[PDB]
Amino acid sequence: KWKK
DNA sequence: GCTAGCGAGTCC
DNA sequence: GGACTCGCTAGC
Repeated sequence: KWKK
């Protein structure tokens, strides 16, 4: 997963 | 924690 | 293109  | 699997992202 | 990186899921 690719988020802050 | 180990071993196994999925899919978007990184370095050469 | 390939080995590698990383978040999440799964069985044990």
